[PDB]
Amino acid sequence: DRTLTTRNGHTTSTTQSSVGVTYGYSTGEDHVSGPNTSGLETRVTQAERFFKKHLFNWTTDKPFGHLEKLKLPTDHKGVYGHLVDSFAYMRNGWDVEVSAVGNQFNGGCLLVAMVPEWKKFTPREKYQLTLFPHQFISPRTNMTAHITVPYLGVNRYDQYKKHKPWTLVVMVVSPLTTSSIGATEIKVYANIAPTHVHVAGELPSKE
Amino acid sequence: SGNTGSIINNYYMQQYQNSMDTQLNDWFSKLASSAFSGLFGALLA
Amino acid sequence: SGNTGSIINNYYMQQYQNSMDTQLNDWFSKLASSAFSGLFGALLA
Amino acid sequence: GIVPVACSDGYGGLVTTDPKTADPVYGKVYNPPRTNYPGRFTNLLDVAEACPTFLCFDDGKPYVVTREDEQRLLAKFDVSLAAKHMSNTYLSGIAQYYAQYSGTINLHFMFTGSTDSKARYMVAYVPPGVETPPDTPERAAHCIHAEWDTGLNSKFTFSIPYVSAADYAYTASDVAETTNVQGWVCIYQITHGKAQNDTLVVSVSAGKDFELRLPIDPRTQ
Amino acid sequence: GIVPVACSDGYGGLVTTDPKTADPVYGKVYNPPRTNYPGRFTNLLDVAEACPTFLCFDDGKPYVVTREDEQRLLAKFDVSLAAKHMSNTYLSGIAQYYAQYSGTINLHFMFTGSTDSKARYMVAYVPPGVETPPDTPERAAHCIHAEWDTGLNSKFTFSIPYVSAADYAYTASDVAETTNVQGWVCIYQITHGKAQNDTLVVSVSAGKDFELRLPIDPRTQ
Amino acid sequence: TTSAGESADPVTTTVENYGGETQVQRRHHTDVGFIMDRFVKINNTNPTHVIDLMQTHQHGLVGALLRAATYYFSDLEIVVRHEGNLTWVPNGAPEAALSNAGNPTAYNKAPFTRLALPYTAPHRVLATVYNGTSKYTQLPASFNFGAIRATDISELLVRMKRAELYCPRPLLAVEVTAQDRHKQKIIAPAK
Amino acid sequence: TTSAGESADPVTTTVENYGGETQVQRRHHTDVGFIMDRFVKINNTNPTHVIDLMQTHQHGLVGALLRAATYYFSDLEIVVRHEGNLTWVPNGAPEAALSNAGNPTAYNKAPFTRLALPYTAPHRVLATVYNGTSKYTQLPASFNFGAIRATDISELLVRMKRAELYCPRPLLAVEVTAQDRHKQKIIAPAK
Repeated sequence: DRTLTTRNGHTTSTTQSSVGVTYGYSTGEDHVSGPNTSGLETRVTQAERFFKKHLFNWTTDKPFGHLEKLKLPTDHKGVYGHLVDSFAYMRNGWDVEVSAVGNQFNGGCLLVAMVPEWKKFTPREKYQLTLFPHQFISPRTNMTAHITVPYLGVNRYDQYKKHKPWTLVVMVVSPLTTSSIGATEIKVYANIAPTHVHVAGELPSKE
Repeated sequence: SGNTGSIINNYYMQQYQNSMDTQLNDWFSKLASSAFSGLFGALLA
Repeated sequence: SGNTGSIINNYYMQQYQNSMDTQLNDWFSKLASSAFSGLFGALLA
Repeated sequence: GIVPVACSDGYGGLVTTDPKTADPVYGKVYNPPRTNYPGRFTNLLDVAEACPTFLCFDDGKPYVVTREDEQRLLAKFDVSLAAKHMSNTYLSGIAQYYAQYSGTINLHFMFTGSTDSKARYMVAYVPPGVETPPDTPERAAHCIHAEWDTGLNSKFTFSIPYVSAADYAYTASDVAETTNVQGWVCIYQITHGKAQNDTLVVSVSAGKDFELRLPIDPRTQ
Repeated sequence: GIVPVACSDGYGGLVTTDPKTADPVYGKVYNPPRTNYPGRFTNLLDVAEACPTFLCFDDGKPYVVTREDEQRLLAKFDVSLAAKHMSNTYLSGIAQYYAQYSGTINLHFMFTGSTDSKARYMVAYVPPGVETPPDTPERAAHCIHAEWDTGLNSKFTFSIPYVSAADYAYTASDVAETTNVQGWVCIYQITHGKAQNDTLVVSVSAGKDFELRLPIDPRTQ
Repeated sequence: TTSAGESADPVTTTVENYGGETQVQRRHHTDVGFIMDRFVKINNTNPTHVIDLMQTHQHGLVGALLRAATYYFSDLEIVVRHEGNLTWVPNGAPEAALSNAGNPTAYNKAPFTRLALPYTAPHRVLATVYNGTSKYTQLPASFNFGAIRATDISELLVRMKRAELYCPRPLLAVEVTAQDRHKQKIIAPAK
Repeated sequence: TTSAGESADPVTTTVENYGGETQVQRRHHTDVGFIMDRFVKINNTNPTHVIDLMQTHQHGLVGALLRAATYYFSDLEIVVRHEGNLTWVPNGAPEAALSNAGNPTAYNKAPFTRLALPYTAPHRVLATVYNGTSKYTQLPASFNFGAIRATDISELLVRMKRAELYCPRPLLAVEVTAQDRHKQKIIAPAK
């Protein structure tokens, strides 16, 4: 039952220890054409594909409350990187998938969430981080968290040079407990894919 | 109409009392209303 | 009725609130509404 | 002749929560469109029902660890939205601004152990009237309790009921009087197998019929 | 018994833009007839749409002259109703009394050369986000641009679009911050034939969907 | 879009020329009868005053908008802050008539006196610029809305009701001296 | 009730699990548009003020509830206690415009001045936390409801009408130091 296969563009991702997909704050995009862009917007289907990233090394020394973030979008080299630098205004939702493979004899729990409009959390607010679109990663049950969120912001189109709405966040809810037959460290990798990449207002070249 | 307790209509029109919305969805109610309930598995009452 | 937001009719009659016009045409709207638009000549879209 | 009125005394003064509306000064303003904006909520209690939040046990950890002892009382906390274990939860974060409450409160226990460790837990709701809360399951088993094992499904949900004389109850411990008007809750550990360090995460959320009644604001500024 | 009222506090004071009307003193006055009086306008933006007005280039001339050089940038001005090139236009004359705007702005280029001279021009709308505006058409050709020749019909109309994040935008450059929130516009000259002194007159007017929103008056007296 | 410029006919080309799309527009705030209907101060106050809508400051909203139309017509509303009784006379009454109580006389109430006046001039529409003289610069003596008199007027505010404007005229903005654009303070949250 | 916790799906188990019975509930007082509609003081008062709903105290009812949502939208009502005339300018007017009477100017009445203001920002919904900058912490300069100016403002109260909140955020309560639960005075009849 727990065999999932996510396909974006011409790339795929299969997982045999999945727990489900978590839709955060909506199931789809709002109206993409608006009165501000004056209908001079287009869609770039070539950008909607995965790109990998490295979050952190989940060791045994990190206690409750270790918070590791990734402000999206990040420094991208593919077609998305050129889109950020070539068109003035962009908008896109995210489809994020985080994997932390140990083996079934470890223990511990990761809270993987997506936070809009990141702001540094005080040691007390971290107890309510579960208000956001989130899942859990527990080597007892699963090894893959899969969240998907639309584009939400005060402006219909944004300038990702100045304002980065979403932030992927991973917190260690229960520290890793290892045995003689469990992994001694875990490496948490991320796999993110933009969806509905709309662009508007092309810029002059630097060549 | 939250926290308004006048029976008579407002004396000023809807255009002057407040702004007017334009067009071109309550999520958390949909989330909390579809919450799983009951039991799971078998039952021996 | 520009910039008046009272629902009820005026308490004083139309003869006392303001002057009354007598008789015995918006031009610039007609000018700006008949403005040429589109293109001129041929087109290769 | 004109309409005679009687300007009453005591009426008219500004009551900061009055139900009437002011006089406008600036009209014909049209807002930008926000149809189907994502992530809207209209009732705080819906948010509190759909999103559990962790508690705060000793040293500020949201988990209780399996203990190797002959005493098998993992934890104990008062059923009061001002309790020390609930000081960080969203539920208490709302309830601090309200006077009275009523309804059931859900607790979610999630096991975080490795596949090679087992345990069997029990939670009991001790109502008020007993001088010293029980310290062993053989004694607390007579209250309203629930037991659960650890297997494929790792979560368990227990609905702390509302059982009290008055139909509504305060959300603040009154005075230096002890022995909370609503009873305690004790989470015990019946037994465990090869789970030396593995934990149990506890969270709390609202129930199907929770309700807060009177708005106040006691936070000093 | 008579109708009791409650004279409220905070209400009634004169708000210089209140939507209610006074009490008359002098009645039964009939005005002289003015049926079908010529030249009436009812909306300022209609007047701004139907009547283009000139800009103000260097030394206060509404025309740019063809230049003999290897640099073919005739002119460049910010898209802001407070810009220096728009300081004399009727459009800015209205927009100085309003807070926000939205819509397209039309530019009309009229050639004034003799029959024996030709030229080919190009106008491009450089959106914000680039540090230094382009200085050559080979580089600015990637923006939204338009090219036109000189022949029988001597006019050309280009609709500077409204492309911005917020649905409405201010009509005043905020502070000593540079690099205008809305991008520049650059009028280039691709090439010219035997047009040494002949000019090009530039004017600007409102678009089919221009709109001003909030009335103010910032002019000091 | 291309056309014969010298024809002076209007040309309003939209974005659909290059793939765009014209959006909906709402122009309530730039309506004449709306934008002209708000109080403005008069800074020429004396024991006696002749209510002339051309004494408004040539830069304020209503004032500078009124100076941008050649002909205009509107009833009036006044707010006067005075000591003593306020006497009004229509367009054409002798000055001495301002000293009797048979004319509209408002006895002062605590805050101020707010009256509504009708258009009383004999011309069908008034004017803001008059080319020529009227005796056998300045407009003729008959371009006004009456006169008010009190022991001492402190503040006078006027409001044009049912405004109607004809034959627009040049309207100016503040010149930019040397900058690339005009730069001024905009309200911003503190701290 | 048992489920897979890591799925993060909501689980709301009721009392009928062990013989109970769920009762009826009435949640009027925890409604957003209701709980947000009441006056709260602003403690940043000056000769000039920029009405920003984030100057409310981060612990009061309306303030701390507003800081628990990422995006919000609401018209406003203000109560100002001033000396002299109160001038208001919308979102984006130059600061100098606060010194003229053409803008909405309330002449003072005895107790105080109570006005109703519309939502004037250009963004579709405002925000309480903004990740990034807006120049080529603090929110951008365009997150406000206008500005007010008087000779000296003594007290300002704000009220959110038609409140709409989106994307909740963590909301905290006062920490218990060492006690088993928080203990404070509750009103009790005297003697």
